[PDB]
Amino acid sequence: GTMARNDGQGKAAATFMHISYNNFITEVDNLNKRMGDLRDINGEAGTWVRLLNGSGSADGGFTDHYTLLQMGADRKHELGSMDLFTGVMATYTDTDASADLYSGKTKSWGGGFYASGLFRSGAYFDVIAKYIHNENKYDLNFAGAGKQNFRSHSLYAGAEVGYRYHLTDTTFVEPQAELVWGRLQGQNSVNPLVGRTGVVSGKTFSGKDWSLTARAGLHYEFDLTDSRKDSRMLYGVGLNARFGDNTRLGLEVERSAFGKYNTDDAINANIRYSFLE
Repeated sequence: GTMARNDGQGKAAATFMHISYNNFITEVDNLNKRMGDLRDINGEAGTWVRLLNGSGSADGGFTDHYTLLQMGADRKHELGSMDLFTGVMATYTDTDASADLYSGKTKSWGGGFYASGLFRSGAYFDVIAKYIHNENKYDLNFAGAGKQNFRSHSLYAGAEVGYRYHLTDTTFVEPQAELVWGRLQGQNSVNPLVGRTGVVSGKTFSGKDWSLTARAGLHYEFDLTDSRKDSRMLYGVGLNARFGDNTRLGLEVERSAFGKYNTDDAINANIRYSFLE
């Protein structure tokens, strides 16, 4: 009757929202994860592919897993002591999520543009704007709600800056700060905001025509459903490899602790081909 339906309605609105916010959070990236190392590339154009597979968990019995496949193309402009990459990208995501109240799958596509600036000083920025469309198909385990299909979408803007400080010829530390903001609308209009501050340190090995950089990162991250507060420490290890002049590979694994929502495991990989005209 009315009381059960109102309770149901409340649970459905909370669920729609959790899933919508989850779809946004899942897309939050950073320069190294998407693009790998962009320093000192001898090539005026590039193509890249990035894959991410990972799992998160939170309260309410929440657990999810996602796969992200992204590809992009850019041009490099050398302008004084700045290398500027301007590019475009397409994205796809498949996510499986469940909690005490629901179980289901979201399939998404999106795309956007980015500009990444790498300075001879060691400074860098990365700015991105993208669109993400989500198709959600979920069982609601409550109020005879059954199977529910609904769509959401969002606008995403991100700005990250950072600065590489060499300690020696082959080691560095790189503090970083990022802020991501969005407008999320689904069948709610909320404006999430996620921020991160952190440090990566690195050790580079090399031979005559290859290099391999081992990386360790530790970051503070906070996230707001509406610009409902959560925060966590992220811990990552990675490598970035160069083979000759044209091919790079990046790999990063990550986990978080202390969040209400955590990343329990995630492996990110990307390959970049860079080429002279």
